[PDB]
Amino acid sequence: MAIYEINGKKPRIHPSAFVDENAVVIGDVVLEEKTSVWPSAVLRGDIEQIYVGKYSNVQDNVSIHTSHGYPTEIGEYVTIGHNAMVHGAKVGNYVIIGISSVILDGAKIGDHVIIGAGAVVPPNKEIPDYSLVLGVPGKVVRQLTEEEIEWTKKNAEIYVELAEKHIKGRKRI
Amino acid sequence: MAIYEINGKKPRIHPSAFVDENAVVIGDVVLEEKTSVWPSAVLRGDIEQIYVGKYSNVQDNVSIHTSHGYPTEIGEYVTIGHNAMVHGAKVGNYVIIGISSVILDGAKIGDHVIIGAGAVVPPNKEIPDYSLVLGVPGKVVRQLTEEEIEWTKKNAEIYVELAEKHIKGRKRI
Amino acid sequence: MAIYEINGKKPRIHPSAFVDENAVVIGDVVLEEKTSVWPSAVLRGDIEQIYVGKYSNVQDNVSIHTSHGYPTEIGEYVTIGHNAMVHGAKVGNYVIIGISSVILDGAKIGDHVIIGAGAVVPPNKEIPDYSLVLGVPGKVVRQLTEEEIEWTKKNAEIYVELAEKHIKGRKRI
Ligand SMILES: [Ca+2]
Ligand SMILES: [Zn+2]
Ligand SMILES: [Zn+2]
Ligand SMILES: [Zn+2]
Repeated sequence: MAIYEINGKKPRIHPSAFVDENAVVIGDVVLEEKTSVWPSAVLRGDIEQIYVGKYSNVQDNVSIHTSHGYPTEIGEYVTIGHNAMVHGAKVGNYVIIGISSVILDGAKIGDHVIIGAGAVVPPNKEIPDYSLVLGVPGKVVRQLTEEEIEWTKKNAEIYVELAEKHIKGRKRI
Repeated sequence: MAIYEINGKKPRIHPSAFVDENAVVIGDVVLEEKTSVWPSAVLRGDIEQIYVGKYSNVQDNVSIHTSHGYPTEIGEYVTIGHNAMVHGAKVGNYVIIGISSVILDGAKIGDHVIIGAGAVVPPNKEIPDYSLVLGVPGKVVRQLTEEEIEWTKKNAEIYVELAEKHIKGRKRI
Repeated sequence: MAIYEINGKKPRIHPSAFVDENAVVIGDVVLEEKTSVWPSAVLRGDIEQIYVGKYSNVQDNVSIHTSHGYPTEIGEYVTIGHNAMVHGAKVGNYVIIGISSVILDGAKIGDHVIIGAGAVVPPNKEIPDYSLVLGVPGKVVRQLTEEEIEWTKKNAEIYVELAEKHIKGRKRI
């Protein structure tokens, strides 16, 4: 992909990870196995680290950043929806970050959680496992259903396949 | 522009269409006559197709995508505002997709419609012709005025001219 | 960076300004001293001018544009948050444009002002100095505190340092 290293920090990207050449990864950024960074996404690891767990995907026009003392940590089987923005937050496993939504500094998102599209999780907000978050400021509206809890993973699995699909069949023309 | 083809699918772009080299078009994507894809926009046609009708424009940092069974179809004289995101939705003719707004899967937008900036049209939401949509979840608040109905087209026409302006006078330095 | 000139108009960029090669600057755009345009940001100066004052930063996946008669003017010590969008608005000094927020045409933002993340300042909206704006449509909710008024500047100063950090230690790999 389009990768840079800043000063001492250099990105650590597992070989099976997919990173679109139109995406931008800078500095201290960790990308685990079968992860994916899509077209025009930006992972700027120029102060605290940006860690992305396995089977996790960062969609298009998404931006990920941090603040002094607030690094961004993403768990496994996590989806970061198109045009979303995560700034110095901690996200657990099996989580869907809605499209064009915003997760702010100090935020702690639990596992098996869905954040609604366009939602804004306030700074230092703690979201319990199995929660559906909506609104601005975003808030827990109810617990996930079995079908949504199943989706919290399938969506990530779908992207693992997509990533592989681009690694092998993508071709510039 | 920055165009890729994935597996069997290759983008079909009318000669008069404008596609910024900083934009990204992937796979099964159709771009009709005098259409325009602007800087940093992303049209990822890696599962269902992304179809864009005539005199339609996809502005900067915009992302367009789909889901299995939910392809994205854009009509004519349609504006997709800066930083907006359209995912597997059907949009009619003469429509203004507001800036940083979101249109979700299964959504059916009628003709001569304006979607407010930052608005979020829920999944499978059907928006009647001549409607002004606002909020999150977005909802019809009132019918378009004659002046807005005139704007639903002029805005697209303005971009057709802009596109031509870049095709002829744009120059990298 | 990735800079283009359109027709007669060519970007005027102070030597100390930082412009990521993944960012896009087009046409009539002015970037003052120690300013910064970050990864994937877009400053399209293809109708009215886009002016950016000193110590100001335009973060990732941000889009800045204008409309006929409505040029975009950004003051000094101004932060334009990740994924935000400014369209033909006038912004004063010491202002924080929240993440994924939207500032529309005709808007007049005063000095020492903070716009909440995901907020949408309506067209022609005038925001008084020292205000905290929230919601959609965005509105003044209360006046800034001394700590926030101090932050209105520190945040910009932090980026001036960051910019310098990339200019000297950034390296593609
Ligand atoms: Ca972008
Ligand atoms: Zn930041
Ligand atoms: Zn998607
Ligand atoms: Zn525009």
